[PDB]
Amino acid sequence: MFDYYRDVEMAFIYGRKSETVGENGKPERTTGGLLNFITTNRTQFGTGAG
Amino acid sequence: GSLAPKSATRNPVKLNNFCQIFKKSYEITKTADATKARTGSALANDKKRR
Repeated sequence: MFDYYRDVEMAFIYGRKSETVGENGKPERTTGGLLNFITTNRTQFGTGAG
Repeated sequence: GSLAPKSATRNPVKLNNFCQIFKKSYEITKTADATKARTGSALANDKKRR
């Protein structure tokens, strides 16, 4: 149960959106995370270049 | 419409410690036990220190 909850949360944060055909021939889908939608306001703080 | 997934599991970790024996002793001659001293009873003073 702990693993299930942690997986759901992490997927809702870092997931990506895609669709594909499964092994049985049926659609398989993945949901896009919060970072997938936020693209305008991203910042990487650090001392190195970039 | 896929089937149910396989299972997985894990185990805890173990910790240990030991017991130790402590000893402290005091000794006095029987002659010194009878002698009177200004400071006080020598036998009683030693037990406090030990």
